[PDB]
Amino acid sequence: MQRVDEMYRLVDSTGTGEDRDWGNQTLLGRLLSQAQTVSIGKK
Amino acid sequence: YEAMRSEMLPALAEDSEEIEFTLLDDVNDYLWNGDAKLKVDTAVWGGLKADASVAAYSLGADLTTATEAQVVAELLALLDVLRITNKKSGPFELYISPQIMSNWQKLAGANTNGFMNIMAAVRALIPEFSVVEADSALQGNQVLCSVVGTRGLHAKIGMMMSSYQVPRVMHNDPYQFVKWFAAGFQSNNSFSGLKSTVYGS
Amino acid sequence: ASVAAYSLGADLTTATEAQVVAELLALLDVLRITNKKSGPFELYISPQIMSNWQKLAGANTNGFMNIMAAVRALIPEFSVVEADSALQGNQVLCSVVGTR
Amino acid sequence: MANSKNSIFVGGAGRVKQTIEGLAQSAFKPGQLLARAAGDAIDVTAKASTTYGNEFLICDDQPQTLGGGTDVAVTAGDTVQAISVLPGQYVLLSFAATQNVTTKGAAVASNGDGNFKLGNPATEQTFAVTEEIINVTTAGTLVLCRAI
Amino acid sequence: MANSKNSIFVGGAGRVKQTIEGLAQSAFKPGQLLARAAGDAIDVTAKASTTYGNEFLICDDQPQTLGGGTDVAVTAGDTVQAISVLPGQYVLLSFAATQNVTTKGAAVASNGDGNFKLGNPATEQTFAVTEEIINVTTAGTLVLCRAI
Amino acid sequence: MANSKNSIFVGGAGRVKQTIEGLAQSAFKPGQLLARAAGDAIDVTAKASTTYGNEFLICDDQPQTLGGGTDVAVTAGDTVQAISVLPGQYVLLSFAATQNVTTKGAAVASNGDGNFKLGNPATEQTFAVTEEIINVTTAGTLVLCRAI
Repeated sequence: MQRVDEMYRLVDSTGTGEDRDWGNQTLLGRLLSQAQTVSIGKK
Repeated sequence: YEAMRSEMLPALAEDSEEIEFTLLDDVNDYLWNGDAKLKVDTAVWGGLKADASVAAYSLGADLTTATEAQVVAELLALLDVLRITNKKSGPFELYISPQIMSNWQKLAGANTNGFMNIMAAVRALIPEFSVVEADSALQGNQVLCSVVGTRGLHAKIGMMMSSYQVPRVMHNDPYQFVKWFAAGFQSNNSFSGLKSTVYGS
Repeated sequence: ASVAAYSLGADLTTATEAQVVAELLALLDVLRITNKKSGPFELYISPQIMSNWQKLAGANTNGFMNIMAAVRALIPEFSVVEADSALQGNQVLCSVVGTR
Repeated sequence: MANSKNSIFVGGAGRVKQTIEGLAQSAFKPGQLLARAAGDAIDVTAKASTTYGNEFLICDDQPQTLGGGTDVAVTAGDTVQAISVLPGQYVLLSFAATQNVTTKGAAVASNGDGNFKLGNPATEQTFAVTEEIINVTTAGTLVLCRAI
Repeated sequence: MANSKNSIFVGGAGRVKQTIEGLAQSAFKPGQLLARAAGDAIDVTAKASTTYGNEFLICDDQPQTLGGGTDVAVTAGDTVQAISVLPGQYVLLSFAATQNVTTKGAAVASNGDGNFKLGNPATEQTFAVTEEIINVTTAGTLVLCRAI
Repeated sequence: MANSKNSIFVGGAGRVKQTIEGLAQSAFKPGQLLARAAGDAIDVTAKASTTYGNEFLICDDQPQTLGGGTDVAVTAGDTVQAISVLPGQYVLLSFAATQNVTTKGAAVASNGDGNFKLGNPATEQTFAVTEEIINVTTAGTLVLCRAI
């Protein structure tokens, strides 16, 4: 189930991701929650 | 992708959540630095630190090395470019560099009833600031105070963030997905030139 | 090379009750700012430091308080603050424990 | 007029166009040859006729909801929506004066003023190929051409 | 023969061809270079080999329900259905005599008689690129080539 | 870095690539100019800069499940998956040293070593057109370019 030249190791990958920043999108998180929705095409 | 359906490694849900983050960080850079590309007649945006709709105020004392007394003495000189020379009112909101939210958690030195920090001292002496928070776009000695809401700094969403899949025709068409978004920003003004946002240094 | 090295400026064995919290936040901000990590961090100190943190504070006159009880009320993201004898002198260590 | 010429990109019913946005510098008419410059601004080419390596970049007509047509000039200092032409599409170009198109299939060179002309395909870059037999006399007439 | 050559447009399973109809003037064989002329008639090119700006226009095989194949010549004075080749498609050309194709990727020029040849890509217009290693000796053999 | 450069074919959300497989001869890096040779092997071009008729053939990054990236070199003597670039697509090329890209739209020639450079479009074959304003100093940096 593994190549016998490499049996000393183990693989438990699962990614774990990456976290963003301290205070990344605090202002934009408030503007886009109080925003007015207009129709597309109105430039 | 047909191989990674056998190792059960996702490789798409770990990239549907890595564009959806990166989409909302070059919207955010458009708000904080602006593009000279996108102009219809005269409606540029320019950015929150270079616009002509944003009041520019130069700080005198460095807020990274100053004491507790020079902070409140140079935070009221920022707020008085909204109450005095620009006549605006209402609950103001202030946004803080992450090095400055650090220095606003040290010991006060003025209170002796117990232990209190500078952040609980500012939020009790100047009760006009409704919400104090931090924001990573300020890297060094720079702050920003303004009003949010429909009377001040506001945003208008053209199309909400949606996503779809380009359909596969043949048997060896690669998998592709597209996310798109559309919105715009504007700080409120008045005909003589009275502004509602102040960008500190 | 998997451990962030940060040099302290003020000696934590002779400093007052103001220079401690002013140089304990400069240690914690190599985990919240320049390394983006979150969660409740923990602090482990030499016993010669924790013996220094039992003196009278001075900057609070309403009773009698410790410098140890100063940092418990100022910085509450420190979940566990205890001592460890593997450190001898002016050296501390702050990190996250658990699988992450 | 059975040949209505009120859309500058008429190149098939399944082929979509490739759009290059940018800023303006002058007020040119739709269907002329462009060239991008420093900054992010577009204007007329004003290169020589005997220079190769130029990109096929023509000015699309502006949208209907912005006051745009096939003869309305663009407004200066704004966003001009242009077209990069892939090989194998038909587009309405704009020729210069005093030249007649007799045979379908002649070589379409580029004049120095931002218009096109029938030149000898040995000393100039061939952009497109004629697809309509008409004779033009006023500079600024729209002639159908295939971009191969 | 594992390489069956009974369709002149073999250029992918999702790419459709671009067709240029027109009238005939002679009886040419499918897979030769054409050139449109005055009126609305097509024939063989008969231009020089060292002339640029020519359009990639080859003669498609006629339909099966009109007596058409890859070797049946067209009937003169009728509608010849041709092919304009977009860049990035494979087509079966027709080479001249006494030239061998060794490497996949040589330059394909155009001979003056309506056939193709391997020429030096410094004085003639490069149409396509070879995609099959064969040696031809009789003029009129079909060789696979990619049009880029 | 807001401009992530970890895929060598970034050319639209509906345009698929054209792949030319073949054998290796050396260990080149993805994003360099190739040229097919005798047998069925690919390597770096090593032709002159002033030679026309070359095919736009760049080295695609190898698959993720074979140890491939935008900086991992290929393993010699194996199957290298490459890309033939159609006109009208954006691809990440690899420039040489000591040249700055100021304007979006300059001509992209080919250096003799398998990298690209900004040359005068009168004596060399123009492959692509620049699409990013950056300045490079180390040979082997990825710059976005449109292939028209």
